Amino acid sequence: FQNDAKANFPDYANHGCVVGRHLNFEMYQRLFGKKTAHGVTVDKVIQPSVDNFGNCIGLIAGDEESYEVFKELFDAVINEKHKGFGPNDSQPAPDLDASKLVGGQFDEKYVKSCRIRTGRGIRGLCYPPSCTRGERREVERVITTALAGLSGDLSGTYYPLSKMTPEQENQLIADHFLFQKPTGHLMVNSASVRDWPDARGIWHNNEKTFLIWINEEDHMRVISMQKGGNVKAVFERFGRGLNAIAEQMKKNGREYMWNQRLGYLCACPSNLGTGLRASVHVQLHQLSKHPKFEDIVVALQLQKRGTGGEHTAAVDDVYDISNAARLKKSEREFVQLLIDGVKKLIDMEQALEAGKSIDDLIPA
Amino acid sequence: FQNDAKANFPDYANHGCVVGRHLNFEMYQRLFGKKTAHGVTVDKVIQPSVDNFGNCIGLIAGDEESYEVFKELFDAVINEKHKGFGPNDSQPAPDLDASKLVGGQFDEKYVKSCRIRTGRGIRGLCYPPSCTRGERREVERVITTALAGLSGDLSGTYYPLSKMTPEQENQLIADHFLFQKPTGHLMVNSASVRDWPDARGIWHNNEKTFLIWINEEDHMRVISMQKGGNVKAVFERFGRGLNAIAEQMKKNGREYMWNQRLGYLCACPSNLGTGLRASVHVQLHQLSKHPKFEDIVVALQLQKRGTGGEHTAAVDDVYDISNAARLKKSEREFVQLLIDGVKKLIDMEQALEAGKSIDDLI
Repeated sequence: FQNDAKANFPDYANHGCVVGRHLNFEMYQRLFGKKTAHGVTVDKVIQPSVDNFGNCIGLIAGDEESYEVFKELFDAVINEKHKGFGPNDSQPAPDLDASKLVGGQFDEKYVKSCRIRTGRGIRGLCYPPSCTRGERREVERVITTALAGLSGDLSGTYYPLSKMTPEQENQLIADHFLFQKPTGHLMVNSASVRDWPDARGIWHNNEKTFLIWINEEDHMRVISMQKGGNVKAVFERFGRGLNAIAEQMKKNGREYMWNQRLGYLCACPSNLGTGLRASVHVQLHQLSKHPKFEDIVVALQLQKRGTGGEHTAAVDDVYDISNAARLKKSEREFVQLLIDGVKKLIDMEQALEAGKSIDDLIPA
Repeated sequence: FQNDAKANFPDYANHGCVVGRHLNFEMYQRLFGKKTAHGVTVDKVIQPSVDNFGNCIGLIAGDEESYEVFKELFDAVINEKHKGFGPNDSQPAPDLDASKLVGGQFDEKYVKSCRIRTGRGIRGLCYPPSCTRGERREVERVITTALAGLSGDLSGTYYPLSKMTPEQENQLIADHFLFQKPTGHLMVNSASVRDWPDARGIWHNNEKTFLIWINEEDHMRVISMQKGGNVKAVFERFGRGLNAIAEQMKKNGREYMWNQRLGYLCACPSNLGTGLRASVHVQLHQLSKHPKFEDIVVALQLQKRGTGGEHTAAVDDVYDISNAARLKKSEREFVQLLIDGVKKLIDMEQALEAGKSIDDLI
């Protein structure tokens, strides 16, 4: 018996995973026996790709170093997932400059709310798939004490999952601020839900416009949000908060994981670059009945779902509309892409409300 | 920040796991940073105890060496779970000699079937929580090649899960031979269902009285079964199969994980020693109405449940009765215990048939 690459090569028969279309035995052999400084192995980063037989990526970083040690695997997967982003391609520098935005205030008869979300890793520490209980507590500590140094409209409280009272959790559900133990194949099969809910928590400011999840999917999931259509205000707080949290973090010799090639690093390659999800809830009575509705959203580089997450109704024809991509444009640009797309959606809605053809508004 | 024991010591608050009751911080410090020859660590073997808050053991061996490297923790959990098995206690030598059984034919008006299960690990290869795809595949090869060398009443066929046709699948379901991806906490949280259904499979003899599961919970799960009450014949085929496969395994330089103290080793310490579960399906119409039924079964060192597995209603007053313990008695002795126990139960059943009280018998 040899416990070598041959003995260990996954059987990707009947697997619709991205990893399986790029991880041929030869690559596997090259990467087999490699380990990051935190001991992440090829087997670790590809585990999800083996367990799950359906359409998935299947690749996940155990740590920041995963992207370089298994560079050739991440690079191939990234290039498919992000529809053209090869090894020599690079993510634009981060742009959290809200003032650079054009028209970031929607008509609130149509746009009911806006949020912008991203994730951050804390450099020096393994992602959820590979982090020890100690590492994870260090993420929680770093983010939480850094948070304690925010003031003004970013003054808030930290709610540990581990000490959550039924009161507190009931309120957080009402704010739609709660996260649960993940049950998705990705997070489960990557052992990203270990020791739940030790060092997991929810922080937010008093106004309930800035929300922080620690050690759910990412070390830090940052969400800025408001009812109404002032996405520019939402982005302004977003970038102000991110930079402010970081500044506190540097008191503690800590920094977001970020490199020039991939922008902000996260465990799942899908979320690289900006990992930015800018969304609005927008009411589209007429346009959603339009035969080219789906065409329009895709053409606008947008994604669409109901108001309650995936596979939920568009209650009262209110759709959650977001940017589809995550790489290749900056954070500010993605917000602008959402602004432009959503404004067009509204232009078409109003056109139809007036009984007009939107044939000349549809993206050609 | 230091990734040391203090930073990593579990929070067992609100945890009912056996582990948390014994794995204090000092013990965790002493075990922190140690690993087995297979890279198995203390965090690994304790993982399920941390993930699961319910009442469970929460300790799982990543490999055979886990019992020696993490011995003080394992021994502690072993002592408690098995109700008095300390470090200086030793498992009886195995005994698979069915000829030494006494009255190993049950009255078939009462016993409807007999079954004897155990598990074996293939030494040199990690247990499901830590085995690599390669190790797991080697486990399958070793076992399947051994099974292929079996003949006579043990002549049989291997059905890889990976190649399972719907036709095969439904026939296996019909026979109650099939197994699926485990969804239970210990198996999921120990990472023991990785790469499913790779290197998993089901082997059974032509007469369907011998069933082997490969790489489900254990490397090899072995089940001897017959309709009727010839537990002797079931035990005879059981031990002969275990020994026969072991002999075939010498062709691959392989053997079962076993030592003098703990007997046959498997991942979950619950199943040490013999890891033997001998059981009957036995009809006890009147005794099942008796107010001491459960108390009698446990007094006989047995354990009772429905024929639908855990806490299903018993149809037609048919119960799966089996030995409760796994350590301190040899395989043969556990079958004799079952035999002695069931016979007592049938005696009580028949006393109740005749309208006699049985408090003089309980």
